[PDB]
This record gives sequence, structure tokens and C-alpha cells, in this order.
Amino acid sequence: GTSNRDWWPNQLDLSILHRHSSLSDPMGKDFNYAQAFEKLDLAAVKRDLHALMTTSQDWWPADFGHYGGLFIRMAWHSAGTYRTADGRGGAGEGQQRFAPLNSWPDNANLDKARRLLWPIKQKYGRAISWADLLILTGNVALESMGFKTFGFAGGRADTWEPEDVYWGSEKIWLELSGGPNSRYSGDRQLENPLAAVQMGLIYVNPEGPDGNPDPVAAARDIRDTFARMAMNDEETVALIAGGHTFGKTHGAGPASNVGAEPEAAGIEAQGLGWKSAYRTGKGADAITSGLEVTWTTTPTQWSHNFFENLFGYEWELTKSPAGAHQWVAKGADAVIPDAFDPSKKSRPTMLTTDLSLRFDPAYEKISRRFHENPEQFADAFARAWFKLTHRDMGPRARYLGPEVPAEVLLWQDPIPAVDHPLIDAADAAELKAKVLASGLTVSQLVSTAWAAASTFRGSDKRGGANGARIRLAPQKDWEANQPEQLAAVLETLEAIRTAFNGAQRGGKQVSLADLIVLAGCAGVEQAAKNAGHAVTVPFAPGRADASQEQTDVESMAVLEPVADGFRNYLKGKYRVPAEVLLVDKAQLLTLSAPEMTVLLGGLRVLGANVGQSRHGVFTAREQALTNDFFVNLLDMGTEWKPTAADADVFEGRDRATGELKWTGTRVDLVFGSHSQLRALAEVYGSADAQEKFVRDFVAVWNKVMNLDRFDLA
Amino acid sequence: GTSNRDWWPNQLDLSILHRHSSLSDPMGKDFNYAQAFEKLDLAAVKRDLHALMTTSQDWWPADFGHYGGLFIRMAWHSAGTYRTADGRGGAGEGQQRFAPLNSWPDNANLDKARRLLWPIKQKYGRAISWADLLILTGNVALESMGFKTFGFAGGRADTWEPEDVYWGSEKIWLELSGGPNSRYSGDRQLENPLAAVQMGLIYVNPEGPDGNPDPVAAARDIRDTFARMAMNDEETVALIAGGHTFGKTHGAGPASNVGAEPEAAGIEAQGLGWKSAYRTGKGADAITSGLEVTWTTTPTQWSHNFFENLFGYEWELTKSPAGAHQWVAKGADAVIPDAFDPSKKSRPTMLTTDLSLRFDPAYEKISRRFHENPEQFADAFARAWFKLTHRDMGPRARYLGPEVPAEVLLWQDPIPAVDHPLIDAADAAELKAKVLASGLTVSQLVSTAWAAASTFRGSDKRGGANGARIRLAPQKDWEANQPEQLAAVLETLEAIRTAFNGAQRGGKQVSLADLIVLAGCAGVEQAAKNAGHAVTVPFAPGRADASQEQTDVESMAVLEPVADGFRNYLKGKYRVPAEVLLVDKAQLLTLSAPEMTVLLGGLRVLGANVGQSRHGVFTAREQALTNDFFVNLLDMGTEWKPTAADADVFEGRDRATGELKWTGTRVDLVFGSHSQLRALAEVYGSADAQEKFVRDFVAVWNKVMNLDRFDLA
Ligand code: HEM
Ligand code: HEM
Ligand code: NA
Ligand code: NA
Repeated sequence: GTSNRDWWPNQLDLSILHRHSSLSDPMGKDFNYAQAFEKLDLAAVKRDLHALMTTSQDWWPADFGHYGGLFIRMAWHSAGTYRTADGRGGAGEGQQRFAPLNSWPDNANLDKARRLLWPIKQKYGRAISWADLLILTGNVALESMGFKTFGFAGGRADTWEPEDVYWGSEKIWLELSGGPNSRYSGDRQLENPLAAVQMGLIYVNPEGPDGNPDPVAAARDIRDTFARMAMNDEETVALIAGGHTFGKTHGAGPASNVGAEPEAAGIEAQGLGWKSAYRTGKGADAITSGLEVTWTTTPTQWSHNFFENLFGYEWELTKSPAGAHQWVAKGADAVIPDAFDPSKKSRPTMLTTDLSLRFDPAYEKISRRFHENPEQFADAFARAWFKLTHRDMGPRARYLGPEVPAEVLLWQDPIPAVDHPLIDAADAAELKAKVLASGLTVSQLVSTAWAAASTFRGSDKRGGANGARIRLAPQKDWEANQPEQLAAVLETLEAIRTAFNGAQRGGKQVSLADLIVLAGCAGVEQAAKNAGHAVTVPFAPGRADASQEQTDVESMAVLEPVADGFRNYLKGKYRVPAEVLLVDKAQLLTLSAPEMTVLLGGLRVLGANVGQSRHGVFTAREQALTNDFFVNLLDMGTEWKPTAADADVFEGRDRATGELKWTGTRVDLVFGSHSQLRALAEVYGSADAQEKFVRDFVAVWNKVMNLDRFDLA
Repeated sequence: GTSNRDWWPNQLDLSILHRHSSLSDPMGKDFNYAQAFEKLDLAAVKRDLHALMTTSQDWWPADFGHYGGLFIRMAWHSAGTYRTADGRGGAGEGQQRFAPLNSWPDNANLDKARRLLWPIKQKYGRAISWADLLILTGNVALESMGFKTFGFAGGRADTWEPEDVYWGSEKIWLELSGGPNSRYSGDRQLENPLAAVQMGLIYVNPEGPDGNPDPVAAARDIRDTFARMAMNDEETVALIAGGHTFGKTHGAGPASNVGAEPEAAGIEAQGLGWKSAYRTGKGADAITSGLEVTWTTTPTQWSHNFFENLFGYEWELTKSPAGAHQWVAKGADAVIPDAFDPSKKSRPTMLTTDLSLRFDPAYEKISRRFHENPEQFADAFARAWFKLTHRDMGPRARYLGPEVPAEVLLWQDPIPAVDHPLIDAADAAELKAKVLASGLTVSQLVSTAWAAASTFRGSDKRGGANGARIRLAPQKDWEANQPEQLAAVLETLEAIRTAFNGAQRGGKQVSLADLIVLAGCAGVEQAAKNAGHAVTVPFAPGRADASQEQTDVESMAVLEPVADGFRNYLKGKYRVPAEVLLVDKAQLLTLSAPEMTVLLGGLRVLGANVGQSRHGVFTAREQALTNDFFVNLLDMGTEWKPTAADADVFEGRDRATGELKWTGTRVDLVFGSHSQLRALAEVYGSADAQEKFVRDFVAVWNKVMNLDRFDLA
């Protein structure tokens, strides 16, 4: 059936903002997964998982009698989709079980891994999510094989449909670079926000870049994609060499034997795929990647044999039984055990990308250090595996259960504990009055709190106003944050703060994080007053102030808004139209279309635009909270045309007189163009809507202010 | 951005069932449009709309100084998308304002018509929906031009996104038939459920079939598409001649002048389209369809001049200024006024399709009657216009406001008023106990009530258990309803009914509609009992029993379930896969994916299958309400293969022994295959799920039982 997408493939898609409704969710609207999990007997789950490790099923027999390797790969692929650019992907939503990730080529036969866990999932039911279970199974596999983990946190709630993520534009699985939808240009520059070299791969190609088996050039791709997953060189070497301490690859025959991936398979395959016509199709005969490598002499036990082999042999380029490039140790004895035949052994083998750890000069130094100092290796890999599998979980307040590590890590963007009484309602009213008496404007107050709060993204739950990181590097210098104006607001709030705190008894004090947000509430209340309305804006104290030392400047860089339609800001030219960038930002903020609508209409009349631009300021009473934006946008007495100078700025003129009334951007005008957005603007631009507009605005404002407040969850 | 639909274009689409969530609705969750509308000053709206008719706006000047014809066309197109095969389309949701209908070529310049309404929509806000307003505006246009309408009901609540409708498979607007995606086959047989000849047309081509200007052959396409919109020959002639009493068509120059439709237009167009480069692009120079016909000597006043002209002249083929085929009376004087120049007149003209009303033999008899007796014409047209514009509104209980016609029309599937006291909670318990003591089985009870209630479709709100039409023709003979079995159940319930009613004092009695539902509730309660659980199934009395005289048998035919996955029933072979037909039935029932899941898994183990098929009956305790369907479907100990005899029936065998355990259809096994549905099945198949399964079953059961109960709204 022909769809709207077919007729108008370039129209904006809003259904990303209405994903994950109560309609698709089988659990009741008050189901709280954290509460369910906190009562789970996690020790009992771990016992079952230990028992599963050596309980081989005949439809997918365990290599070496132990599913540990398979489960470690499973959990690493669960986490391995993460991109620091947008926070999307990662293990935190258990998206490995839905399309498209369940059917990516690099996830081949992880459908079998997930099926092996159904009896445990079924036993514990709602008290352990798939998302948590995948990770927990990875940890138990490590532990079962003699590797002490750093810890584990539960709390990843299950999801019920695919996440809308941009995974690239290629229309061919695994397409090599330089095609019509190439993700590479220039000197092998991978397009943001992508973090994989080919469509359907986790990070890199194990044969080498575009299949060329050059470990030096493969190292460049490893370093770039791991960095785009938040990992440095030390973590990268620890993760790859730690993971390939275990298990094996699967390439026993030609890949042509493997049939349809799970989304393409017949109904009778009951959710599984990649059924293989090669011999038994499984076990000794398994084909997954097409490579046939077993790294160590004890593939079901933690050892130091990875780096012994990597350094201890010279390597020769060979081909697996499926035809894939791989390496074999020159002159070695047959020391590597077979997965199924006790009487067979083979020579040590490596992937191209394992050799990168020796032949890239920076990796080589780290690899050598880990070879000479195996305790450092073990500790780095323990830390890196915890980071891998928790990087998208957000603040530590979300972490549940008895195995959470007490050590606070830099990457968690930590927020100090609050150890003093919080301001009360009377103190808040006092501080708001101070703020409004300082001479700070509506615009200033609203802009600052928006700047502080709107860094949040729900994809990985980073950002938000807690921590008062707007006063630190790098946020204080972001162009969207108007650094000179920002500094003058923070100076004035800091003096208010110091005066208030210096007057208190007991240990009562307000943080700057809380004051920034309360000040913005005061600005919204003053704006309402300016429009003739009595409005109280909710405020929840309890934020604390992070230090510079608790704020990794390079990791914060990915939170910078280079496009923020809510401040009519675009830092440069993008190929994606500005209204598409708006919808993307609304999605990261967790807003619906109605919420995005109301929020933007309000912010325009409150003076939140960067640079005091007039674009979209469709009111004669700036800094008053009204629905003027909508009423004026929708006035058919105004005719709109793109300007001569810039086709993304428009002038609105009186259709009768030709007089200039307004200017606007695409972000502004899209609310008068797009037929779903226009229908929302009409609600808010009606004669009976001023109250509804104010109430709805205050609600979304408060929502944004509280995005990161998982301490109150 | 490559999507899942790109990689797997034939996978089942569930997002149809999660449309219209609370996420996308700008109105609060307690907004009740009926309550809003009941306090609208309807008379005031109609005054504003009357004034509008003659208040020309320079961006779309009114023909003849009067927008009445434009508004008539607007409201006819709003209603004219309706199809009786599925109930989809129609004016009841205001979908003309969304894609794709806002941009259909037959909807050209209706965007201007909707924009002329915004000031009124704005004035009255949420108290009149767009959906009601479009229709009301057509009524006021009629009335302002001297035509007495039959009535008007409000209550069509607005929607906030496009409806998912199959409008055809063609990939080119207006594609002539016989293409690669032809909607015709055989001897010009149009595919169900479509009701238009070309993609983007309301019903037929005004030039004739695929542009052949033969009025005789055009009449066959009129008859077929009107019939697919539930109109007979009398109603069709009345509607066409009545609508073409007014206004004109627009074809002043070549169609190449006309630019992008609204969804393709630039952002500066602010939701309008079809901008024309022909001269002024509007008014005297307007181009819409490309035809240039003005039917009567008084295009702004009700008259009988359509038929005077049609019969009074002999007609000759000519071409409009855009090159379209049309007809002119060459022997006539210049008697037809120009729309903008008071000094110009022209000859009478007609469309091909207008001439069908004289040259088709069955039409000609009716047109002749209406010519000779224009009072009969006026009355047929008023009745047909009311039917046209209310056909999708559902039961009369939904009709709001002061202009509802008191006459009860057979097409409305009327339900008699209830004039007696209703049974109370103790009476319901007594009746449940009597039903269960009769010997009627859980399976009988469940199946009967499912059969009675599951005719409902939310597309046009027809069907459901109110009326007890399951005892009447044609429902009592539908093969899905198991007519011999059903008759035995209805006999037993009827005797229970007569006994209970004969024992009452003071007028209290129960309807058979209510008893059929209540007996079903007893069956569900007994099934829960059989599983070891005491539950009470909610029941709301107040249904009444319709007679055979109040039931149009021919109109009921479209409600026959020919595919009902909930009873594992397919009346024949279809090219559409059975699981697709399940999701389509779930959508018509207003079910979300979780509701569909729970409901189907319960009905399987209750014995609701047609013919007591064992397909999907994955339980050893049939007639007990358990989660067995899910537990057994998901058991990896069972392996599934298509049968040799039928590739859509599957055998489930023990993986170890080969012992035959179960059989299923695609409808059953989709729940173990599809990655979203299987995630749902897992919830209800988990060890902690027995309570949740029974509670969710009872809720969805009760939902289905109450679908048509707009008397309790
Ligand atoms: C440069 C990055 C990486 C590359 C290119 C890569 C490549 C692969 C390939 C091709 C396989 C074989 C799949 C099969 O045929 O069954 C595999 C297996 C595996 N990888 Fe990696 N790997 C990477 C990083 C990781 C990381 C970070 C971890 C975990 C910390 C990991 C742990 C595993 C383990 C445990 C297996 C064995 C699976 C089994 O025993 O069934 N690898 N790797
Ligand atoms: C066989 C069915 C019909 C055909 C093929 C048809 C065709 C058309 C065409 C091609 C136009 C010209 C559009 C334009 O160029 O502006 C139009 C105009 C119109 N039609 Fe129909 N029509 C049909 C049935 C109806 C019915 C059922 C009604 C209402 C009861 C209706 C009422 C009107 C009115 C009022 C106009 C004039 C619009 C104006 O004044 O701007 N028609 N018709
Ligand atoms: Na994420
Ligand atoms: Na409908």
C-alpha cells in the first residue's frame, strides 16, 4: 500500500516523538521496574546463570562445553552500538532483541544466545528486564571463567519497540566505503553521528578496513570507532584483548550456506535466523562471521595467553574455510584445543584487528605493558567492561542492586552527595524575590535556565541542570550559551547565593545548580505576571554542584548544542534541514509533538533566542508569557517569503499593505506548514486557549527542569 | 536514513495499532469533546458562517461573490472518501486536513476553503472540531442558497494524525487503470476495499472512465463506486444533481501552470498548495480540475435548472481551456452567468458524468422523476446529503446538538429506546448462575458473545452486540458464527430470558442483547474458576433488541467477518497473509498490540475457535482461563514445521522425540515469530504472569463487550 512516506519522502517525521506510548507497552501505567528489580533475588538469578553456562542444548551446542564466550560476545554487542555523538544505541534499552539489531550481520547467532536465556527470563519475569539480563549474563560468563568483575548495576527498563536511530544511509548490508551512500569522505572521515565502519557492524571489519588485511590501517578504524563509543586507547586495548581471551570465532564453511537473518526468516523459525546448510549447521560446523580463529590455549578460562601469543609468534596471512582473511602463527605447534574433538588441536590464530594491538605503535606500548604486568591488564579490563556496559545508564542514582561499585568514576559525570538541609518553600519565595529584585531580566533568567537544563538527552541520560556544569568548562564557553551574557547572569546569581548561604543557620544552603533553575522559574512567573496571569511554577530542590575535576571536558563536548531550535540557533550549515534538527532535539529531550510545540512558542516570546534575534518573536509584548506566537503565526493576513540574501530566513508582510511585520526561520515557519504541527499550533492559537497555553507551558518547562532528577525518581 | 521497512518491506506493521496515543493529542487526558460541543452556541457559529459565504478574500476570490459552491464541494469531499467494505474514510475524523487527503488532486484548492474557515475555528476553539465544522459549513452554504437541509449532528471529535488507510498500490497520482499496480482486474472489477477509480480521486473521473468521454460507460463507474460508499441509484442521482445545482468547476488555462500540492509545497506556502502561474492564479483565472463548466443560470441559488438543462438541450463534446473533455448545449443562448464579469454569459455546459444521469437507462428514469417533480428531488437530496455526511458517525446516541433529525433511518442500524428498569448487580449474578446451570459450556458462552460483540468497527462505529442482531438475518447465518451451534445457544438463552422476565414485578426485564453479553461474562468467570481463580467480569446493562424490520440486511453484509484471527477463521484463500488480516481486525476493534495478544491467547484456550479447530489450542485444560497459549508457544522444546498438505498450517513436535504436540496457523505462530509480538507473548508467558494475564484478559474482554456503548459515554 502506498504511504505518506512514499508520496512525500522528505516531509518531517513526527512519529519518533510518539514512540514508546502507553499503547505499545504491555505493563500497567504504574509498573515501576526499579521496584520490581529491587525485590529480585539477584543471587538466585546468578546461580541459574552459572548453571546455564555448561548446560548444552542440542539445537546450538556449546563450544568447549561452555557458553561463556558466546555470552560475552552477546553482552559486548548489546553495549557496542553506543555512539557518544547522540547517546543512542548501547545496552540500556535491550534493543538487541528488536529490529534492526536482532538481524545485523555482526549479531549473527546472538539470536541463539538470547534464546538460551528465555527459561531464566521466564522464571523471574518482570523482576529482571531483558536489558539487565543480557549484561548480567555477560558478567556471570566472566565470573564463571575465572575473571573477577568490577560490579554490576540493574535498572535498565525494557522497551517494547525499536528505537528510531540513524544507523547510516546504505541500502546494502555491510556495503564497503565510497558507495552512493558512503559513510566516509575525505581522508577516511566517518560521518557523525555514526560509530561503525559498515552498515550492520558493531565497530570495525575484523578482516581490515574495507576488507584489506592491514593491521596498521585497521588500528586507525579501531581507534576512531572506539573513541566514538567513549573509549580511549588503554580501554580499547583492554577490552579487545580481554574479550579475545575467551571463546572462538565461527567460519567452518562457506557463508553461502547461511540463510535468512531473523527478520527475513520464515514464521516457523520462531524468531531465530541464519539457519545453515553446512553439515550439521551448528556446533563444530557453525558459521557466524566466516572467520575461524581460537585465540588461547584455554578458551573457557581467564589466562594471560592472548598477549603471550600476540607477541610470541610471527604472523602469516591465511584464509579461513569460508574464505576470510585471518592470521596464523609461523612455526607454532598445535596447542589450541578444538571446541568439540578432544583429539584435535590447531595452531594459534589472530584477526587482523587483534594484530593491530601489536603493530600500531601506540597500542603496542599498552599491549606490552599489559603483557609484562598482567594485573594491570586484569584491572583495566574489569574497569573498561563495567564502563562499556554502564556508559548509557546515566547518573549513579539510577543504579540498582547489591553489586553496584562504590567507586565514583569520571565518566559517570558525578554529582556530589547532598549533606545539608534543603531550602523550603519560604526560602524559595525569598530567593525568587531576590533574583527579580537584582535586575535580571525575564530573558536572561529563562535563557540561562534553558541553557543549563536542555543539555539532557534521554538516549544515555547524560546532561541536565544538576551539577551546575554550565558554570564550568566547556559549557560556559559554548556559543549557544552566549558566554558573555552567561557570565554576567552567573555572577549576579552567585552573589545572591553567597548572601543567602552566609545568612543561614544549621547547615542550610542552596546550590548554584538549584538557584539557576529556581531563577528561571522566577523569570517564567514574572513573564506570566507581565501578561496579567497569576502563575506558580513548581520547583524541586536538591541538585548539587559538581567540580571542574568531576567534569571531563572532552566527554562533555558531545553535549554541545550545535542546533537548538528552541533558541533558534544553528552553529553552521548542515545537510539536514533545521526543522529535522528540531525534532531530533525534541526526541533527545523526551518531548512529544504537543510539548515541543508549546515549549518553542513560549520560549520565543520570552526572549530565549540566542543573540536576541527577532526571528520568530511574533509578539509586541516580548517577555510576557502569552500565546502570541501561535495567534500571529497563523494569521492569514500575513504573507511569507524567503529573503533574497538567505533562503532559510523569511519575511512576513501584511498581504494588503506590503508592510514588514515579522521575520522567521524554517524552525519558526514549520509550525505554519507541516500539517500535524499546524493542527497543534491551531489549538494553542485559538481564542479559548490562553490559559491552556500557560498551563501547558509551565508543565513542559518543569518537565525539562527535572529531566535529570533521578534522585527524586 | 535506512529504516526497518526498507530492510524487511514485508514484515508485519504494528504501528497502526499505536496511532492516536495520548502522546500526540494536544488536549488533556480528561478532555471530552461532547461536553465542549454541548455548550457551543451553534446558532452563533451558523451566523458567522452565513456572513462568511459572501465575504470574499483577495487571495482566493469568491466565485459569484459567494463561497457556497466551494464549501459544498469541500464537505462532499470530506465525506466522500468513505468505503463501506471497511468503514474507513468519511468525514467523521476531519482527516481532510492531514496527509494524504489534504494533497489528493481531487482535493485541490480545498486547502483554500479550509483556510477561509480558520477565523471561525479560532473564535470557537475546542467547542467545535474541524471535523464538525467542515460538515456544518456545507450545511450553512446550502441553507444560505435556499435549500432546506434535513438536519445536522455534531460530535465528530478531531484527530491529530493521519489514519492508516489502504487507498491503493499505485505510485503515480491519478494513474490510469491497467498499470503494474492496477486496482482493476477482470471485467472492470475494482479491488475491495477501494471505492474510487484512480488514486487521488473521490469516486470517478469527470471526463469518463480512464478519460474516455462516454456517459454510458461512466455511469457504470458511478454506480459501482457510489455503491461502495453505500449509496443506491436514487441517492446517487440526487446527490450529483443536487451538488451540481451549485457553483462551477475551474479550468481557465493549462494544468501545467499549477504547482506543488500542499505536502510538497515550500514552507512559505504555510500549508497551502497548487499555486498557479496562470494569469492571476485565482478567481476568474482559477484552475482546479481543468474543466470549465457552470451548470445553472443561478449558481448561488437552489433551483431545478440542472435537470431543466440536462433534458432541455442536446449536448455536444468540446474541450475546456485546459484541454479536458466536457459538453456544451450549442443551440442554447448565452444564459449562464460568468463568475466575475457581470457583462458576460455563456452557454450551458455539463460533465461527462452529469450526462450519465440522462443516458444510463436506470438513472434516466430517476432523473426524469426528479425533473418533473423537483419537490421529490429536494427531499431525496436532503436525505442523501444527511446520510452522506453522517454515515460514519455511529449510533444515534453519539449525535449532538439542537438540529438532530428526529426521524430514525434504517441505515443508522437503529436500536429501540429502553423504557423499563434495568437489571441490578444481584439480578446479573442470578442470571449468570442460571446460565451456568443450563448446561451451556464455557466455549459456547464465550464464542456466542464474541460473535455478537466483535462485529464492531471503530472506522464507522457500526456493529457490536447492542441490538441482538446476531439472532437476525443475516448475522445468524454467517459461517463464522457457526449458525447451527448459535441457534441452540440462542434458544437456551431465550428460555432463561423469558423465565426471568416473567418473574419480575414493576416493569424490570432483560434484553436478549444484554443476556448474550452477560452469558459470555459468566463463561469467562467460569473459565477463571476452572483455573482456580475467583474473578468478577464487569457487566453494564442497557442494550436493547432491534427487530428484523429495523435491520437492513444488504447493508449488514459488509460487517461479515471473513477473516477473524481471534477465532482462527479464514472464510477463503486471500493473497494477504492471515497475520496482516489479524492486525487489520485488531485495528477495527480499537485494540493495541498488547490487547490483541492477551485477547487471542485467552480466546484460544477458551474454545472460541470456529469449528472447534485445535489450531492454536495449546493447552491440556481447554475451557480454563490460563496463560497456557503463551507458555506452550514459547517452549523451545517444541519445533515447528509447515505441513506438506497446507503451508499455512504448522506442526509442533517435541524436538527430542519427534512426538506431535500441537498444530497452528500463521495467526498462532506469528506470536512466536514477530519480534515485537514475541516480546509481548513473553510477558504473558512468564512464571509471574498468571494474575496479570487473567486481569488483562478480563479488561480487554469487557472493552470488546462495550465497544458500541455510546449510551454510557
Ligand atoms: C575491534 C573490535 C572487535 C572485533 C573486530 C571483534 C571481532 C570479533 C569476531 C569477528 C568474532 C567472531 C564471531 C563469530 O564468528 O562467532 C568475535 C568473537 C568474540 N569477541 Fe570480538 N571483536 C572485537 C571486540 C570485542 C570486545 C570489546 C569484546 C569483549 C570485551 C569481544 C569479545 C568477543 C568474544 C568473547 C568472542 C567469542 C565468541 C564465542 O565464543 O562464541 N570482542 N569478535
Ligand atoms: C460522480 C460524481 C461527481 C463527479 C465526477 C464530480 C465532479 C466534480 C468536478 C470535476 C468538479 C470541479 C472541481 C473544480 O474544478 O473546482 C466538481 C465541482 C463541484 N461538485 Fe461535483 N462531482 C461529483 C459529485 C458531487 C456530489 C455528490 C456533490 C455534492 C452533493 C458535488 C458538489 C459539487 C459542487 C458544489 C461543486 C462546485 C465547486 C465550486 O463551486 O467551487 N459533486 N464536481
Ligand atoms: Na542509548
Ligand atoms: Na471512517
